Amino acid sequence: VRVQYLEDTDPFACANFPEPRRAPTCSLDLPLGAQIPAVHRLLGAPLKLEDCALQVSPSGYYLDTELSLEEQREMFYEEISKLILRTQLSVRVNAILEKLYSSSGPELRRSLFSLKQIFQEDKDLVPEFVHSEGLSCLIRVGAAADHNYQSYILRALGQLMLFVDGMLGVVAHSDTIQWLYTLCASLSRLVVKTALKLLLVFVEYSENNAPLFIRAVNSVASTTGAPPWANLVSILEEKNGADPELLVYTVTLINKTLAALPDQDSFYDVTDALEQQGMEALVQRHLGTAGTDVDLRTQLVLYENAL
Amino acid sequence: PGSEDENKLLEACIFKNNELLKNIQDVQSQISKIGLKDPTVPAVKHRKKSLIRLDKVLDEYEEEKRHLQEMANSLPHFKDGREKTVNQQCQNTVVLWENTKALVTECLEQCGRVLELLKQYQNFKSILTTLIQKEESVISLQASYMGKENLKKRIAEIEIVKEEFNEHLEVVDKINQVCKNLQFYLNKMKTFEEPPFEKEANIIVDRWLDINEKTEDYYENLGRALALWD
Repeated sequence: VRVQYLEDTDPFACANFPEPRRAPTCSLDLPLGAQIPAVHRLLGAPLKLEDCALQVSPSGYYLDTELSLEEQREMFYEEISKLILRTQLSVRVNAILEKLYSSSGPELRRSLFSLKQIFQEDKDLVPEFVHSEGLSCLIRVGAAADHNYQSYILRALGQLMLFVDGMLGVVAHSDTIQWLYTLCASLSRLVVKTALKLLLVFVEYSENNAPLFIRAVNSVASTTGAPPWANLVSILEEKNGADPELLVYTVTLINKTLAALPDQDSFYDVTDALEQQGMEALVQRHLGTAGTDVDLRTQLVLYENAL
Repeated sequence: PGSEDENKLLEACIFKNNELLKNIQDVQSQISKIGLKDPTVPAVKHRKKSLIRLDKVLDEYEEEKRHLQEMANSLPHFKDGREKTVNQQCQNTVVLWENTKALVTECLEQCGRVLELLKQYQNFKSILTTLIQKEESVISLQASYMGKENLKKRIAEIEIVKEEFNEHLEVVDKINQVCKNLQFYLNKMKTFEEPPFEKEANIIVDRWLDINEKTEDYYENLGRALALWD
């Protein structure tokens, strides 16, 4: 009901406390663009007029510089009938994308590690991020970095996909899914585990994106010169050694990709492409040895029952 | 009353106002010159010991301020109207006192919160660096130069270590926030050649990541070596 600032110009260095402690008062105003400078000087805030916006106190809604009377009708609740000036989400995600595209070494590492927290504790940043090719940024750094940089990028990305808007952003971004399949060939077992379970939440969120996944694998197979699905079955052939765990993730993924697809004609397409590469020899060979763990065995018979 | 006694009262009011006003101005000059030696608990509470001395000084002037307001609201009414100007200066001096007292309260408030945050910083840093030193000193043989039972034994140890790392990851987030807030409240007190707790945040985060990445590489090497013993 009263006004206050929060200095959030550097999203990698947000102070948490809004100042002033005892809020200065202003109560009415009805266009907002022309009215924001009065309050920006009322507060004398170290925030660039320009790139500023206003967020409602309890709810977090960011006002459109329109009408108070139309945002009214959008949303306050009953209390009015008886507020923070900060930087635009646009400007903050620009500083994020800037840092990621322009730094290296230790700064870069720190920043990617912080992305998880930044997105976790300001949820509304994730849509604007998707709007600014933030996914193109993440991949276009990750496809050229070592497995540690990649595992931070993947933690950030999993955070994004916990939110509906981030999930939709990856559903739009084909390069993301392609990168995750490429990552199933990583020499880092951590990176592979992570990529796989992100691919799992991706195919479990919806069903329409089972085809999106199958196409990403086909697209990378075509660019790279390899047969489609070589990364999954390569994980299946435990060439790094035993990994019951990774095997269970890989087989459950291929299962629910099959079970969520209406084309029996595309399903026979993909299951041919993969028994070609040795799938059935692997399935029987694992189904025999009693060292097979129950989780895994359950899922391999799911595969066979499909066949 | 009388024009002589009226002017002698008016002049006494001017005298007390000038005297009180410069005493308050002196207190506020002293406030601005306090500063802060270092971002340490000893330095911060030396700053606060000084703010509290000055708080008591303003307190000793409260009763003079209050007698002054008395005189101003009881001043004689001259045809000239000069009583009105002196009353306005007196009201100014009173507002000055209220403002100086509010300043001291704000400095004392930010001292209090910096002190809570410095406490939290040292508790979190102890937790983290003792975890990091614990893993950092334990031996790590080459996985290539280890027997099968020793690989199994070390792998089990490295899962315990990893799970504790996962648990204190929240503490890493908390200390990053504590350092961020410490910068904010600390810039209010002094201008720092280099940002005060930004170096510290980066150093602790860097150590944490180094030991996590090192331990994860060691884990995957232990597994690959174990695979050769069938």
